[PDB]
Amino acid sequence: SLNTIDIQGDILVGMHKQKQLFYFFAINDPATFKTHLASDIAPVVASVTQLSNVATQPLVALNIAFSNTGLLALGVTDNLGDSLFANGQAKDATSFKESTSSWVPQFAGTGIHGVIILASDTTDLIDQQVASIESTFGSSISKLSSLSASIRPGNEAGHEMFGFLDLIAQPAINGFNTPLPGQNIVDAGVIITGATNDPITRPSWAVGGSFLAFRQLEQLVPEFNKYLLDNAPAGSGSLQARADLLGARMVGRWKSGAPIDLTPTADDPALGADAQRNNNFTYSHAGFDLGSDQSHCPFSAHIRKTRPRADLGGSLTPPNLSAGANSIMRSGIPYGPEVTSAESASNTTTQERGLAFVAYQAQLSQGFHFLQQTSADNANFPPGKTPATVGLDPIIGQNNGQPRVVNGLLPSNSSASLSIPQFVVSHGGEYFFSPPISAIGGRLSA
Ligand code: HEM
Repeated sequence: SLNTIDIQGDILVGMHKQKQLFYFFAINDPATFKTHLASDIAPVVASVTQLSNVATQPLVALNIAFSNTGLLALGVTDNLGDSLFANGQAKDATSFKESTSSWVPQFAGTGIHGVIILASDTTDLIDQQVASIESTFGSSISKLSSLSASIRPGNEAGHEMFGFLDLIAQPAINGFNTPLPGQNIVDAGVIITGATNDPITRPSWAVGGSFLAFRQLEQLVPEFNKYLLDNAPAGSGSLQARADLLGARMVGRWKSGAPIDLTPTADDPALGADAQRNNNFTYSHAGFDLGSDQSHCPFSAHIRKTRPRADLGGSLTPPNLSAGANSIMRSGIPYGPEVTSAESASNTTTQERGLAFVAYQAQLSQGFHFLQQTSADNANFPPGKTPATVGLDPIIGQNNGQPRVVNGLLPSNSSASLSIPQFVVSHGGEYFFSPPISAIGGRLSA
């Protein structure tokens, strides 16, 4: 059975707070650090059970995860069963056709030992917790870098910086979640190390944890907006409506959350808002060839790249259950200032904003790394299409800084190709292990 009292809350349900801070640290003195890990951190680590009850939301929700070098620092030399985690994300950068030369320097190495995720409805409360941690740990912990993040304001709450409603679609864990129409249903061990049908043997103390892939992804919002206007397909509606259609073709959903597969020519804001309906699709349509039909949703659309559904086989009617092992739980949150008037007017980014991307999975090679390398960056994925060259994911696909060729986006002609500049720019990140809560004051403090 899944022991959710022992699982850190961000993994399965998110922090449920307006503000987050990602505090990236080194461990200078493992003896003193361990003492305070047990006494000061472990008691305030928020569990899935705690965060799932409206009566037990803490003022500051706190989670903590460790990199490979952070575990080594703590004298933990165990094999957690994940080569990508052990090697660190910087060594993995080439797999995604990017260079660490573009990264925040602190990420371009393995000096980061962990991340504390602090979440609260105000930054003042976060800052107070940080001050407390720095006081009680002294120099045994040291801040290397940090990133502040926030839910976006007003009617954009829950939307990412490009304006799209986010975190709609997640895997349902069999026995834990009540599945929604269309939602994939997966074994707990796809997300939680050592849980049901995780095929990789783990250290005993690590059962109930998950690997956290962190990415600092800058978004070029004015540039994206202008691109859509400049490349809007011809049609009867306003120019902006036609630009909106192109954006929806790139993401696979309208900004409202309505999936284009179910409403291919216009938004349906009521559909987007309804969790019982907004995921109820497989990409299959009777009387259309799945291998060639891009009239409902392009093969290159972001969500189709990241959850192929019927493109990888399985049921043509909902729920499609394909590629469960390639599922990730997402807890990303936007960062940076809102787009200013001047930036919008000049169509030019002058301040850094984007997504503090957080993905959880039990195997990095099957989750984040797979989705980036085998799908988003792969012009021939999904397989079996006609024509075969799908092109890259227009949102996250990478090709060493060059414009991405993306096919199928234009409804009038599925063979029409666009060469699209990057609108998402990686500043790097790291792979961490979020341990079960018992390990925090247990093995890791021993
Ligand atoms: C700044 C970068 C990104 C932006 C703006 C973005 C935006 C979005 C949006 C708007 C959706 C639709 C909402 C939803 O279906 O929940 C979505 C879905 C999703 N994204 Fe991204 N995303 C980004 C990065 C990534 C990365 C790096 C990955 C993985 C390598 C990823 C994986 C997914 C997955 C798995 C889904 C759900 C697919 C499904 O289950 O149908 N995203 N994203």
